[PDB]
Amino acid sequence: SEGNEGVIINNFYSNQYQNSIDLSANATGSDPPKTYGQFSNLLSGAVNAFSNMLPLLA
Amino acid sequence: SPIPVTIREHAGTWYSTLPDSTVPIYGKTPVAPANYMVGEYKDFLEIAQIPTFIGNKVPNAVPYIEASNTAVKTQPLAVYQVTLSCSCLANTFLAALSRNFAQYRGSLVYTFVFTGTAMMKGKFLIAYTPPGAGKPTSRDQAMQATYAIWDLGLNSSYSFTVPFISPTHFRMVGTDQANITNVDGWVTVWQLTPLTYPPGCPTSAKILTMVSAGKDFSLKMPISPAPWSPQ
Amino acid sequence: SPIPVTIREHAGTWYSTLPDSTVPIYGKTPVAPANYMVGEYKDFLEIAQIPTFIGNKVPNAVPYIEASNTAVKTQPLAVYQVTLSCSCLANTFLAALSRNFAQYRGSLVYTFVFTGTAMMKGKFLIAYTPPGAGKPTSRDQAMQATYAIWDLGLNSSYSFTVPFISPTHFRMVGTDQANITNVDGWVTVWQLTPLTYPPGCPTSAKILTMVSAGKDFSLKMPISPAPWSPQ
Amino acid sequence: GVENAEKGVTENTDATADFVAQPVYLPENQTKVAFFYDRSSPIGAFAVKSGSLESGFAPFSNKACPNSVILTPGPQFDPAYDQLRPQRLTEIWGNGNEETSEVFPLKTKQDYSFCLFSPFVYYKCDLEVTLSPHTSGAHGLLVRWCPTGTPTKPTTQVLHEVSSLSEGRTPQVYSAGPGTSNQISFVVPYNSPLSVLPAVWYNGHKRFDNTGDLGIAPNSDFGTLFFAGTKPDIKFTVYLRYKNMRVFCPRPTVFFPWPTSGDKIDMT
Amino acid sequence: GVENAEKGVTENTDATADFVAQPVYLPENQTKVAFFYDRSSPIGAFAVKSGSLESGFAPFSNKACPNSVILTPGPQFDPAYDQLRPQRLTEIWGNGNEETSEVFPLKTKQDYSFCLFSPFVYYKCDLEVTLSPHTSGAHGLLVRWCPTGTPTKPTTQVLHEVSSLSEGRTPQVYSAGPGTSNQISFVVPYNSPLSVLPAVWYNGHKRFDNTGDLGIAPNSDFGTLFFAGTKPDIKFTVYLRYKNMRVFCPRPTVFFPWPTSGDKIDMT
Repeated sequence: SEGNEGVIINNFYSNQYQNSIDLSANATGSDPPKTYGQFSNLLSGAVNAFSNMLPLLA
Repeated sequence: SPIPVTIREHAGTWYSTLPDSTVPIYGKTPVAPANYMVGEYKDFLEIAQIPTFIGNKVPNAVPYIEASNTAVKTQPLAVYQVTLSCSCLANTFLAALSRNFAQYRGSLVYTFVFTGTAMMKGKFLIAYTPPGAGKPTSRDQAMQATYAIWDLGLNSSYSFTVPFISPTHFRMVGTDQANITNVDGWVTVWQLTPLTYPPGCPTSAKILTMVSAGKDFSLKMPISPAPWSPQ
Repeated sequence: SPIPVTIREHAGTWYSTLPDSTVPIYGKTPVAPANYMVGEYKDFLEIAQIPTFIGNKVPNAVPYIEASNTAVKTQPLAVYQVTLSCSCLANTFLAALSRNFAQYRGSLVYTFVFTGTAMMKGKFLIAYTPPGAGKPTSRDQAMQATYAIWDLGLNSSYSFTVPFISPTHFRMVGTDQANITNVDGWVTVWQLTPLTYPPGCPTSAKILTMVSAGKDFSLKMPISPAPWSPQ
Repeated sequence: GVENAEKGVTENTDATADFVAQPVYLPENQTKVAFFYDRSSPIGAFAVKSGSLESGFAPFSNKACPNSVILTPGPQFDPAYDQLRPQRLTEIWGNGNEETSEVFPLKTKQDYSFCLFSPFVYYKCDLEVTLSPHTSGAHGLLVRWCPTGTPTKPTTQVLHEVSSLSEGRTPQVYSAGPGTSNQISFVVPYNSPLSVLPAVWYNGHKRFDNTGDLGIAPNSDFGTLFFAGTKPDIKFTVYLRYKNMRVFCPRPTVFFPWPTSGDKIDMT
Repeated sequence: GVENAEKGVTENTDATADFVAQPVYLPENQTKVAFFYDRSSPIGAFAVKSGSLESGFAPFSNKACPNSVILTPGPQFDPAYDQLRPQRLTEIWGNGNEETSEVFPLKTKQDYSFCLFSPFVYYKCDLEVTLSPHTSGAHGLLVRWCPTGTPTKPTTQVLHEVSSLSEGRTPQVYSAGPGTSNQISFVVPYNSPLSVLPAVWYNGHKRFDNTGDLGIAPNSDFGTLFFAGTKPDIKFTVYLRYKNMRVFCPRPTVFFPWPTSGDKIDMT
């Protein structure tokens, strides 16, 4: 059930603050999101296709 | 635009049991998943129903009573006062649970497990006597109140329920002082017929005694018993 | 019409981490546009993934280990305890980040960059040993746990991930005292085959060692480490 | 009703099974576990050391009224090192330690009520803490709360003239003014790395070395509290309140002494 | 996984790449930058001069507990001119200045925690300030806040018998009564003319003359605070809280000393 609290008013602090956050873990693991934000260093020119090419060795 | 307030006289008090919450200082903290967990209960009533052992022969307590090969109508095998304070119940979960509340209501269940030989035979008279005229002094007087006859045979135990008979809707859990000739009556156990046996068999047997709450049983108003030390 | 209030016992306290704001004294202040700005991040996890250098041979730390022309199964090239407290990790961003939190979870990534000659050849056995039976003492014992064989060739580095193997969902970041024979196990690096080379080439090479968080890695509950002075 | 208790389970009845009766049920909600522990109870008296408000913290106790406290309902202290940081114990220490001594009042710090009645093996909850100064005059109190398993040696003063408790980004609370109500209240989250906490005993060691000492599971508390303040002569009581309590696996409670007296008890 | 770190970028994995495993992700939000700095930490202890409430202000310090403070997490003070208006510094001064001296507690004023951990080159934020008197008795405090780059010499008393701090239309805050909680709180906006602020170092001079002194970029703070009050004997702590923090360009943090001891650390 619930405890000993019987106030009519909506809790002034939201729940994620008033209480701990119950989480549940699934047995088989979970995939991290793909990206944690948009910060990134980028590697360009990695590959090919296009230059002063095919004078270039085989 | 600042809002006007009237400060109540009780400004600044702290109430140990306030129906409200306080200031959170470390929000957004996720917990460690505990979802694999089992065995949880949510109401004490959920487990108050499990029988635990009544202590006989206090303070040299044993979890049983002994039936003999003689039926003296004048001699009870046991006499329990129906009080959640009986020194008899002092260590049952019922009593340990109950001591944290002010009042109770409902059925009490006394369970007897016969532990003698399969070859033994016998009959017991278990009675509940409401208060008013004192405790019964012979099986003949007990037999005048609520009672059951327990016959020994294939089935090992007997569950006796003492009916809640009371003027008030609830009864106080604990005693202030000691409760006289009062309390709420008595559970007395008597032999109707003696334990009988064949040659080659012991002439007395132990009967395990336990107590539990009935489906009826209720408790209300949480408090704290007088503090004690187990030693 | 003034509203009646009940003052709580905690009246007047200041909470360093209160989930709330205070009084603004200089409103309607427009800022200097900073919209040309680049390089912003929003979560530490965003950069905890970038490998930084592990210190070898403390306190005469060097960012690398040395492979030789001999494979002694009895001699690890390195042994790291898997603790975000290892003096080994003390100056990695992972460790510097982690020291501001109470617990972590997830994958740790040990990256090795071979820096020897192109003419050299060799194979390493990198193993992760969970706790319980102590640290392995020979490549033969390490080989009994989680491990990978790293072959030298065109591709310069090797990224070894130590799997999060733990009874609890999370692990404590820092050590209180020192953690024994405990901690969470060990990463040991061994030679499988010796570094081989042709005539005219050095007979040992440096292997750069770095550490980072895996995509799995998480940290929780911000605190402050014990204060220190870099000098 | 005839029954067979050997099965390990016994059918529950009311007076209705064997006699001519009626069930007598009436609803109540005070027996729910959450409701029962959702009230404050004290764990002991504490003290602040002189001029702690402006210097390095150091373990110390006034009359076995220390300086810091571990947030846990279980026993802790050990009056023999009243001047050392407190620790969790596996037994409660009486008031005296020799025959002629007394059990109450206890010397260690614990939630005696919780100890006396906790019929469960494991539990999970949030902790509401109340600090109550034993004075109705001004009182200044600085508190530092450290999550379980984090640094608990708030010993180095880093800022000239500032308590070492008052350092960092670790939660610190401070009440001190002529118009306060002197008391402090707040609720802390659940920070053990453990999924659920041992309520009475934990049958295992601290290291895999099995340097044998069973009883307590590591990091199974709610953290440590450090105090600094201005009335080094006033003691304050610390109270715990279990917010949204959950318990698992019923188990036995503390033994109650046989009345080598009557056929009933009472009070005290 | 085979890789090539020379590219300057390394593919991230989980145990899943090389072995038979599963990812073990679980969400949390305490690692966001804004959340991390959105908590108060102290920068030092300050003092008020006698009878400043009714006279001309003048720089002064009590025990290297000055009179005014620059709102910045970086070092400032310079204990050698404890009687001069404080200034931002490019180094932190130990407690003593000779061998036999001590590093803690530091003499300069700074957010040591911010200093110890700020892995970014630039940042922007609003500043929440808390003034906490080290006393639980009445305390009167007058504060003058001047935006960065504005007049900071609140030296001329213009009104007979009124503090010179208490002059003009510049924000002034004052708490002083028998029923206050003694502490003061408020948040100031971001007033640097700069778009974003250097968090650690700024590689440039103050004038185009290149009268060479690199380190700090001009007007890169949140302003100056001046204090006047009634308890010239009570010191107060000043705390900073970064409201809606934004950081740009990761960079290295402060060096941590090699344990010329174990293979792990601890606390303190």
